[PDB]
Amino acid sequence: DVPTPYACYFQDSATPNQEGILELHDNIMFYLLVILGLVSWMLYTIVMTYSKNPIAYKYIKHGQTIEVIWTIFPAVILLIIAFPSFILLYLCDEVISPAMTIKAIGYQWYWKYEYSDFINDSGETVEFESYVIPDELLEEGQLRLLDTDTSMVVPVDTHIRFVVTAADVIHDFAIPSLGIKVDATPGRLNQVSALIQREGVFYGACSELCGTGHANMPIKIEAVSLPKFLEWLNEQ
Amino acid sequence: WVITEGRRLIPEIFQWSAVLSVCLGWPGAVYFFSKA
Amino acid sequence: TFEEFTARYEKEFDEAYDLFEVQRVLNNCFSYDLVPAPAVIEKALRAARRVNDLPTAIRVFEALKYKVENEDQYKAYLDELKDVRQELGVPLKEELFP
Amino acid sequence: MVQRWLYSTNAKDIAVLYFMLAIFSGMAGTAMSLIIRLELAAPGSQYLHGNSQLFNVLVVGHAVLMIFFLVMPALIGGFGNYLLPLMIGATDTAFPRINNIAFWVLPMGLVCLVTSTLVESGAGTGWTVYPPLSSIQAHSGPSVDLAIFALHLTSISSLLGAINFIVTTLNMRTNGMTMHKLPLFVWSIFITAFLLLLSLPVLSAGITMLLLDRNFNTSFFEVSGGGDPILYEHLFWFFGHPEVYILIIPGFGIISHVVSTYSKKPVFGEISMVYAMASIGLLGFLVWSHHMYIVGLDADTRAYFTSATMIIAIPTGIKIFSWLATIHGGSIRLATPMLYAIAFLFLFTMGGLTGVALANASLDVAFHDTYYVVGHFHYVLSMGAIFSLFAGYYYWSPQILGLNYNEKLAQIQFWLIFIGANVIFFPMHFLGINGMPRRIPDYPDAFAGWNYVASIGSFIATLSLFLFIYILYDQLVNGLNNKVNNKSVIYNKAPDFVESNTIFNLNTVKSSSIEFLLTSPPAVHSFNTPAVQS
Amino acid sequence: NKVIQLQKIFQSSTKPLWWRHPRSALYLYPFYAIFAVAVVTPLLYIPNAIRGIKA
Amino acid sequence: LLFSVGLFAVVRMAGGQDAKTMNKEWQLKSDEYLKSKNANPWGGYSQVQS
Amino acid sequence: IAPITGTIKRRVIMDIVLGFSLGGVMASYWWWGFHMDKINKREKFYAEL
Amino acid sequence: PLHTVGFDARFPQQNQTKHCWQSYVDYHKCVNMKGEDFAPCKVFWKTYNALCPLDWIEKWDDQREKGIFAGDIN
Amino acid sequence: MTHLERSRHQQHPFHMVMPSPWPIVVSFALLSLALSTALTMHGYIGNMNMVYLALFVLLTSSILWFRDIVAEATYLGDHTMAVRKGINLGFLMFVLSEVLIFAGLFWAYFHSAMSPDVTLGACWPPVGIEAVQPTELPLLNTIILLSSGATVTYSHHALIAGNRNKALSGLLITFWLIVIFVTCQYIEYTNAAFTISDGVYGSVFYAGTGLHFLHMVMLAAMLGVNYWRMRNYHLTAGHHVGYETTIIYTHVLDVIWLFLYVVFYWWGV
Ligand code: HEA
Ligand code: HEA
Ligand code: CUA
Ligand SMILES: [Ca+2]
Ligand SMILES: [Cu+2]
Ligand SMILES: [Mg+2]
Repeated sequence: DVPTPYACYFQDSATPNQEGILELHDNIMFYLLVILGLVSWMLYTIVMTYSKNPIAYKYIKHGQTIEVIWTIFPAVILLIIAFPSFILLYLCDEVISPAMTIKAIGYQWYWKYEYSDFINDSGETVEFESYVIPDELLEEGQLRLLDTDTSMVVPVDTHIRFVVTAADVIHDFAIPSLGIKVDATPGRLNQVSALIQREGVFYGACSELCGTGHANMPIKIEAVSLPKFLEWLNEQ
Repeated sequence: WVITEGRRLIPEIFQWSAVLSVCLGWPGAVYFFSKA
Repeated sequence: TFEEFTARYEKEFDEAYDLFEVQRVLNNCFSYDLVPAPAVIEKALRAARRVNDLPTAIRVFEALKYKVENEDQYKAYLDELKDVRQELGVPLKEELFP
Repeated sequence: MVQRWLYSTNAKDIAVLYFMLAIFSGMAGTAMSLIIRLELAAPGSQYLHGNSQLFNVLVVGHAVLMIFFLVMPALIGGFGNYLLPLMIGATDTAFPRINNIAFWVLPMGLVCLVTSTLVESGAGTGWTVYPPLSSIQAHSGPSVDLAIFALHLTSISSLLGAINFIVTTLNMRTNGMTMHKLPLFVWSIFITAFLLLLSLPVLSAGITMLLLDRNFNTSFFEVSGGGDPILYEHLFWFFGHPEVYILIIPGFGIISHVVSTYSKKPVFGEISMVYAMASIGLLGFLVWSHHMYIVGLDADTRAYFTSATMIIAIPTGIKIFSWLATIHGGSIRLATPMLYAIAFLFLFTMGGLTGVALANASLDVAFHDTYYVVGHFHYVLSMGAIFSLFAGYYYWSPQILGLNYNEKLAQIQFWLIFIGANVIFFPMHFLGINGMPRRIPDYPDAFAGWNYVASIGSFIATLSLFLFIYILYDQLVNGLNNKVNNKSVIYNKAPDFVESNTIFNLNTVKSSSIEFLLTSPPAVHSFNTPAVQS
Repeated sequence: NKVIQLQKIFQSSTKPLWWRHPRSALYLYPFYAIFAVAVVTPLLYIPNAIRGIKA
Repeated sequence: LLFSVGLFAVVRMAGGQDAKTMNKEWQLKSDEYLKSKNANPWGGYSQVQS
Repeated sequence: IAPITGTIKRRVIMDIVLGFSLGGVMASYWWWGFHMDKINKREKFYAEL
Repeated sequence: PLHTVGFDARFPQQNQTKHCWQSYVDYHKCVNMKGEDFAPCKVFWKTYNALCPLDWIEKWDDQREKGIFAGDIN
Repeated sequence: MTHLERSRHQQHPFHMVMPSPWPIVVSFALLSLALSTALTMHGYIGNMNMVYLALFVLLTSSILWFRDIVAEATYLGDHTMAVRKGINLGFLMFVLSEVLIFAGLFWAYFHSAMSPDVTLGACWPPVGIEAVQPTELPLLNTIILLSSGATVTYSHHALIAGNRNKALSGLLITFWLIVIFVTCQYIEYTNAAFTISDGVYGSVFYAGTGLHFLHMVMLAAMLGVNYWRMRNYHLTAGHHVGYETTIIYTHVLDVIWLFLYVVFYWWGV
């Protein structure tokens, strides 16, 4: 969804893969705080206690037993932290049975979306460009640098497949709430698959640097129910 | 060793919780004072 | 071991031919993690008298006071060392008021 | 005289020249950051009228001036040239005449960079000069051609300097200095030189490929012709990830030397320290494509690069703990270098935890090309490498120059830069987790909150830099009077508990390196009769 | 060959190493003339390129 | 800190005008669009920072 | 006379023990105070769904 | 009533440039070279009309016509 | 040796070089080459007469740098045993960097060869390119380069043995056997069907062999200055560092050619 002023956390999830992104960050952050709590505590204690310590024990160098532990102490927390990372990685590529595919090709300084599926009664691909709304025509009540004139519509409870590329230079499709990010190279076709589970509008942006119109490239996306998607694709 | 360590250890944990709350919790002051 | 430690600094202090060596050995004896035994300290006092330096003998107990880590153990070292300290003439820091 | 500075062969004069070029480029590159912060202070184009160019150009200039013209000539060319011969015991470097060309090709690069900025186009491509945007169709001027030529000049300078340091360390040591018994700073310089030697040629090959493709019509990365713009990413980052370790390994030696002088106790487990330092350099060559997670690699190679990058934390952590174990028992002297080292220990560990958080390929799809990564690498660069540079200056300057620097006026600078940089770079992680992208001049309104706070903090750091410049002026002028009055601290090691004040004055420096035993300033011909060890 | 009599000349000369050989004047003087043209001519075209006039 | 903050405000005077969307009535109107679309179920969509 | 030894050893142990314990609460408050709160409010909206 | 191309062995990964290209080559070799049956050729036709950018098709249509198509349709 | 005499000499084995103007003259010649080349590429000058001038000054200044090195090693004699080890070690670290430049060129070849691009044919080499035939003419260059390593070897050992007619003859054959490689490579370049502009295949092909071609011309120059120094009694029987680094350079440059003969010629057709 939209970013919030003075906000410090993830945008509300709308996909199961974003929950795993949210869930994995906390499990690593569960362990990042122990180390943060350990090094910082030993820092404060040593500074306060031994700054006031005249005598220095200048013969403590070997430490046979301690060195063995904190050499292997990180090696175990790395093991626990690395399990949920691997299952998440290999369940994100489940493209076994999708239902409809969307291509997202960006001309420099904008995006062109075209639906290669032929479910529509026209039998033709539906393509339309998406430009930012300039400040001269910014209608009263719209979001600045975030709202476009034409958007893209995706059904809910549907396994969607995205295939992205580029024409002039590299530009990357990105929507923070959904957890999708693909480079979109000018000669390749990289793909992802995400499942959306609640209606609403998500805004994203263009990430890779692509010239002088980099800032003027939003990606407006909203999810509607399965019927309303059908009375939208036919009319387009 | 319980008697000696108590006089020095436990007060520091309270001082500990203060400084770390300042270095990490400072942006909470700006948001509350006048997120406006 | 502790007994090996005590018996080897008991020999180091007996061989200290100047005021640089006495202040070098005592900086080594109090640099170890263990608090030295009262037998060790007595030999250190004799060394200071041998090189004729009053202020290093005063700093012996000052080093011990921060080293002994106990308010009764400092009194424990105090009692056994009353005879040698009074015979030598070393004043404590608190008594001296410097 | 012209002969002394234009025909230099003495290594110390070349070190002074390297230092002098670093400060000028440092001030030049830190004003572009000020303009960037002023432009990002509020939504809408406030100061730069509407030019999206001259914003990317300023960012490129800032990054290049900070990396290739401040840290490289100061840590490697400034400290490495002045201190490695003295601690090893060599009178000068092995190849004294190419040591001068290793420096004099740097000012030519500045001319090439400035004239690149002044041509009507400019180079708005980022410091990672990716082919399709910096090709001839999108950047049609001679600007990026001149920018590329500067990179070649810096690369040749670094390569010829690196060859000098390997031969100097290997066969110009004194009568007792076995390769096993070295100071840790020399070890850091040695490993850094070996990384540079093996990493620079690939960057040169890729950059020359880009040049030939723009002007000589070679389908090296042109899509129409079978070229691949992703091959450039491999070629560039193979020099890129190892690079983030050339800028921190000499920063490790400085911290290792600082924390064992103002804490009067030697380093805990030195051989493990050199083992860990070498392992970071060796294993950083096996992790380069974590900068290319979302480019569309295979699933199995992403798992490999995720597993190999986390191993970096095993030796790195060893260095963090062994620094906390050499200060546990000793007596601590809270001076300015010690305050910089203590701040480094905390801020670099805060940066490294975020780094390990970024190392997972499955999570990086939410944290890549956002201000999260900017906040990450500004902890290890602006608080990890800059702080050790300040600590090294305050550590060695009175010995090198012979002029003290008014302690109480330097601790003010330390506190100002501390609480100024923390204000700039801590809120960034909040902007990054909401999805604020990189390399944009103007942002949606909802991001205006922490950006204002970060912009306020830039002025504090700029004021601290101005105060540092005044400290330099007050050190060079009437600096001989600073050690007569009570403005500065003279001795970096106080006497021991049972050491009298009249015995400390016959053994003033109890150091483990030859650097602090030399006269201040050191003589032109330091070592006539070689020094003997062990 | 001539190395022995060239050794006696290069040593005990009290001159810069590039001026010691008696035949050095033939290389150095024409070099500085061409060198000056090489490092000054490209600097004249800089303001012309900044304005954008192509010759 | 006083001089830095004081000098920060002086240079801010020699700058351009604010965006027309920071009126607190634009920001209040931004919420009706978000609230009708159910922008954020857990957390908010206040968009108010005037 | 009691042979006072190993004052550093246990002082080292308690320092490391406290660091994990103090870091334990910091870690535990994140999981069961903040993160667990987020999950419940997340599930409620899905529960009504 | 929604459906799309299924998961394909040999092309199981993110990069899908060859998967688009092979369907175009297969389709023309399905028709010009032994096009005895119309039905099986449509599997490719619905597969490159999907998953492939539009402008690539017109570029490959001009290169085929002119005789400079890299793929061997015959 | 008297204590007074020993103090009239260096106490260390390392060589202290007088201040010299060439490190900065070459630096200024590199800016003129960098600044003139950037202009002629887009106009702003009109003809390529300033690029030639910059190259001439760059080469001539480098000659005067090497002119000083031979003077302080043959007439002043500042290359002690310790100094000679550093020069050999420095050259060995310089050829490793040279190899890794080629390693970046093999990586560029394997990237487009193992999985050929779709804008090319489905094959490799691309459709419609007549690649160089490995058996007709390049095989002549392979036998020539191997024979160069065999005739520079006994020229090196004959110099150690003490006879100058076999040492001088080995280099003369070595030089002319390298020039034949350059002229034969020149013939193939001007008779090839494809150009540097022929897609990606011509770029990687002419960058690997072209970089080697430019390295062979610098090898002949290095061989030429060893024939002048040997004929005029510069190289001695036990001290020749300018010749040892030449033998390592020609042996390393034969291994690189064999690698370029297996993957660019055999494996690439
Ligand atoms: C000096 C510079 C420097 C240093 C030292 C590092 C160190 C590390 N960096 Fe990186 N990095 C950069 C400079 C640096 N980096 C720059 C400039 C970029 C962006 C370039 C660009 O894209 O423009 C970048 C980007 C970057 C990326 C790519 C992000 C992206 O583009 O999406 C990744 C990916 O993993 C990464 C990871 C790491 C890791 C794991 C370390 C490790 O070395 C850190 C290890 C540290 C610790 C482990 C903490 C200390 C250890 C302990 C406290 C012990 C206990 C630890 C455990 C129990 C685990 N950083
Ligand atoms: C050494 C490297 C270095 C240093 C020191 C800095 C210092 C600063 N940088 Fe950063 N920065 C980069 C390397 C560095 N930077 C890189 C690589 C990028 C990526 C560019 C790209 O995206 O292409 C970047 C991008 C970057 C961005 C993001 C731009 C974008 O993505 O669009 C911003 C935003 O505010 C920023 C601001 C600052 C500020 C305010 C400071 C300073 O104000 C912080 C405080 C530090 C100082 C004031 C310096 C003090 C020291 C000296 C001046 C030297 C003299 C001292 C001694 C010799 C001891 N710079
Ligand atoms: Cu398009 Cu960035
Ligand atoms: Ca602005
Ligand atoms: Cu990296
Ligand atoms: Mg990217």
